[PDB]
Amino acid sequence: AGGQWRLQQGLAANPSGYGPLTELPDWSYADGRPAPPMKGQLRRKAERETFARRVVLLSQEMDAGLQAWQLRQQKLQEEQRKQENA
Amino acid sequence: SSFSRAPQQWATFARIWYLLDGKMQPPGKLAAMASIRLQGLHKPVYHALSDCGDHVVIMNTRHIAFSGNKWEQKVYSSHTGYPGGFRQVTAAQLHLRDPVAIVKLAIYGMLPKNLHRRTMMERLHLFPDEYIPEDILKNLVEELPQPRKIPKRLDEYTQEEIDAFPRLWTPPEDYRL
Amino acid sequence: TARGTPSRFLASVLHNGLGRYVQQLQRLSFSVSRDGASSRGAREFVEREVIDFARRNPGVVIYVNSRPCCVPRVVAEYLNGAVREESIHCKSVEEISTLVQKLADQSGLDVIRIRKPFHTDNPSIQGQWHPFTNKPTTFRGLRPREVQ
Amino acid sequence: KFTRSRIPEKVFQASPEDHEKYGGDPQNPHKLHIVTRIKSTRRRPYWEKDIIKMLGLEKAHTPQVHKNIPSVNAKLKVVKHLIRIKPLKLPQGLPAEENMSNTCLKSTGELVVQW
Amino acid sequence: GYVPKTSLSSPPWPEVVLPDPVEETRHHAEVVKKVNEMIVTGQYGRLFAVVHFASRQWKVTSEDLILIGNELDLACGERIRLEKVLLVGADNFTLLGKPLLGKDLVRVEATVIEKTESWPRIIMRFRKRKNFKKKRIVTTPQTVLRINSIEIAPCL
Amino acid sequence: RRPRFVSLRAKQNMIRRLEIEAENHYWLSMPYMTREQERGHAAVRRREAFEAIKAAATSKFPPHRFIADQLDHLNVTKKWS
Amino acid sequence: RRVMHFQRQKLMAVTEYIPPKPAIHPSCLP
RNA sequence: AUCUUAGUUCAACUUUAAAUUUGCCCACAGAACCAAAUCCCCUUGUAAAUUUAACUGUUAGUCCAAAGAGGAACAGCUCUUUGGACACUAGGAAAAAACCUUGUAGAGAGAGUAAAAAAUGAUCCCAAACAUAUAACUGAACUCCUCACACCCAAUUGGACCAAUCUA
RNA sequence: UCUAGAGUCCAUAUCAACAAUAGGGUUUACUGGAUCAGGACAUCCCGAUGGUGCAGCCGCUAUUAAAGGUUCGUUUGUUCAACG
RNA sequence: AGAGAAAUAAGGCCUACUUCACAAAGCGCCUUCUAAAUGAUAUCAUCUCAACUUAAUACCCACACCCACCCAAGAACAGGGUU
Ligand SMILES: [Mg+2]
Ligand SMILES: [Mg+2]
Ligand SMILES: [Mg+2]
Ligand SMILES: [Zn+2]
Repeated sequence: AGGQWRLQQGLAANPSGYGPLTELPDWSYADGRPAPPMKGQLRRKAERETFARRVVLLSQEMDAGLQAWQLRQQKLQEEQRKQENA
Repeated sequence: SSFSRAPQQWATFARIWYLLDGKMQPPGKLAAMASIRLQGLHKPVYHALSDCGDHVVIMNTRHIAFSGNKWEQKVYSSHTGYPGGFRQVTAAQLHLRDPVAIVKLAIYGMLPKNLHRRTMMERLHLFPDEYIPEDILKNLVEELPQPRKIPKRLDEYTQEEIDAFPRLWTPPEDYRL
Repeated sequence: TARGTPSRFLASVLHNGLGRYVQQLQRLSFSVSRDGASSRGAREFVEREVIDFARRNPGVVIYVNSRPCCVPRVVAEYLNGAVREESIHCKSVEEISTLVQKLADQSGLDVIRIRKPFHTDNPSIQGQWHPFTNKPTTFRGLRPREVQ
Repeated sequence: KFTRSRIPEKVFQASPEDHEKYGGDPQNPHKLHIVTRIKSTRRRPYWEKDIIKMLGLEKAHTPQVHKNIPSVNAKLKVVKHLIRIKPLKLPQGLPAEENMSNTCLKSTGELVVQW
Repeated sequence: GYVPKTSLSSPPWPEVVLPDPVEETRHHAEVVKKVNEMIVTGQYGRLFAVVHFASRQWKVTSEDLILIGNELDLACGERIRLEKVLLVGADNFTLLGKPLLGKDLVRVEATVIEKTESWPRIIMRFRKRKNFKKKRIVTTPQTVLRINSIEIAPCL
Repeated sequence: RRPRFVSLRAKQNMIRRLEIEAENHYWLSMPYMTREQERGHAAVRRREAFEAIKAAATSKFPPHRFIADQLDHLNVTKKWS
Repeated sequence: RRVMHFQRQKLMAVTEYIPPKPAIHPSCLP
């Protein structure tokens, strides 16, 4: 039990976390063709996929918010110049 | 190793007689080692219900050494059952009275508190002095190391290791030493 | 409960997968009443599922008869002599197909507590442990505190 | 009585000694927080049970991502003692519409593609 | 620096200094070659492997059985190969992965001999004085894998 | 009796938690935006999500009923002949 | 001199003053 | 509130069905002259909240942290308030409702952790021991792992099944 | 525990005032006796020791000691008290 | 340091007295085992949480029966004797 050491070396604290043990296919057929993947692997792919989609969505929203703020600063700081003529 | 069935089974679960000296050893350390060996907690094949306990033979039990002032403070207590029969006796007294009892009580305390305890204590042999019966000498197999290293006094330091150590200070010469 | 139940050790019939796998179920008897209401799922199974099962398992002799007259049942016989009855009265065709496959997919041993989940006949390769492994030896084989 | 705690802002002021002690930087801060729960909501006031139920931190460790904007920090400053916050690191950039199903989050907090 | 010998100057453990790596690498290569030449000539007997499977680490050897508590969607008697070998050993040598052994170095074959449902298990909850009593019966399924061969190859 | 004797293991556990929360303090003294910059950037998503909740809540209604399901119940007397 | 809740006890123990070790021991050096 | 405090009715809380759209958290602004915090909302994280139809059930609980009033600032004392726990699971402090850790439930002969060890008067003392071999390890029904999932609260309320008998 | 006040001189041979530090209770107004007794010591006696202002047995205090012992009667019964 | 005498407590007995009478008893009888010396830390000194030296036996104790009778043994069972 070396969770401290494993996290000090960029590994999962729990050897049953992410690693060759948990996600490589536990078996193949005798001939060589691979096996229908295991349920746990499917569920972890789905959850990691959802995590990535959420990451990209939140980052996009924050960047778009920054751009919207830039636009508003432009159209309020410069449209006051239209009142500086005539 | 290709042994037949019955010989293999006998070889794996057999009992081994461990000697263990006790000269200038504290009762507790001998007790710890004896507890481990009697219980069977030195066998990779251990289990509680397999009766893998071994034999232990502690000699020189008269010569143990108690840390500190325990001789004058550690009080063993007993009660006969009859009124007024509550006897409290120090370690020095109980050592003179029965030179084996201190180590026996240590090992009795450490062992587990179940029915097996008595059986394990039937495999503890404690002999006060160097003498051991022949029928028990002819059974020993190993000789567990003493757990305390007997510090050695000036009487057994050779002049080599006495003059090897430096002389840390200078006396005056007028002084009478 | 465990204490209140028999037990056995993990085993196979005739070292089944060692040389060649053999299918233990060898006979399967269906009794299906032609009229009873409880024999409806059984009638569906015989009408549209038993031929395919017979084709997929040619080592099993499947008999079906129509003389319980009120209650169906399936009696599975195995190579090792064991018999095993199962009720199919008042069950669906899905349930009967699942059950019959389950019968054809197991060895006829008793369904009781398997004490060990791993059975090995050669558990040791380097020699099973005995108190003299990992223990030294001394000159002339002397016991401690000897003289000669 | 026992009351909500208003943490003075003085504590949330990274010093020149803190900055080189954790892998951060005053300028160019980090987009997303990865947050995990390392303590029970039980035995704590309801105004922390609700916050945790709102940040999606109901389950145990099970990391979850949130924006690094003050509207969420105000919530994390109430539950800062039942969570570990680390900054998500993207040393390969946001994934594309390809590589969404082949991502992975390492214990150091870096999101990467194809393990 | 110098300190005269006492009971605490040095600690009570020995100063174990490791061999110089330059020679140690040669020694390791030599012993690796020795083990390899043992493998090539068939200088071994029965083998055993530490195979990782459903979630468990089974210590197995040829002709033995294993019981997995989860159905494995395999017909009766379909040979399969068990990847994830953590350790494979013979009488004189044994190979340790970090943490797995390559797909080429070790080949473990198994077969599905029986699929069935375990013996009925009881789940009963009870609490005193609250009229709380409930009983459930569960039969988790399971399958018996026979292990047919542990073969090794001289790829070191 | 009533007083206790706080061990060393407990001190180390408490210091572990104190360090974790000090790191938490650090990772909260630098926000990506400010109060005013963020304002509104999530309005569209929030509105659409609540509209999804509304459309879910306002769709409750009994399920359909088919003649086939009713007439299938006559199968409970199907016989061979 | 009443007893403290246990968690207050741990807090008092962890926050206990630790003094700065002197560079040298005065006995064997001024 | 009650010829009422051994009970009832109303409210508050709970449950079901149904309709609709905002509910909670929340910065800045704002609330008097004579310390903790509280109230109120834009955003933000969320998915809940209000309304309608229809019933029962609970109600003046114990302990712990805190601020007060009464009895010392005590009598393990009566009472008010903010919070937690209990009356629900599990692991710890010796036994342990009330302290610390932990919740959503099944199988595993897998794994990582949480809390968690003492310092220097009256029957019969009460674990046994240990000064110095490198700090890590141990430790749950928490979490991960392979498979399966409706399958751990009282009063109450909703739902799915059903033993045996009679009749068509 | 400070002795500070005394004691024919002098705090320590005795009380030792207030206070402080300790162990222990205070319920009413606007349950004994016989029988058998188990136990603690904070000791009444017996035992051992220190000082004494006992110049000595005994006295006085102080330390230690729980193996043993710790009476019979008149009057009366919140259970005690008085008396031989 | 001894010697007598008495009581009590425990244990036991019945020769005498006493109540009684093949015996059981007491009111009777018997037995009971903290002051020194040397001396350092602190060279004198100092009794030393300095080293160091001084101030209970007795009792029980036979592997192998038991029908009958007797008994100072006894509730039954056990125990002693039957030459
Ligand atoms: Mg508002
Ligand atoms: Mg869970
Ligand atoms: Mg008489
Ligand atoms: Zn010095």
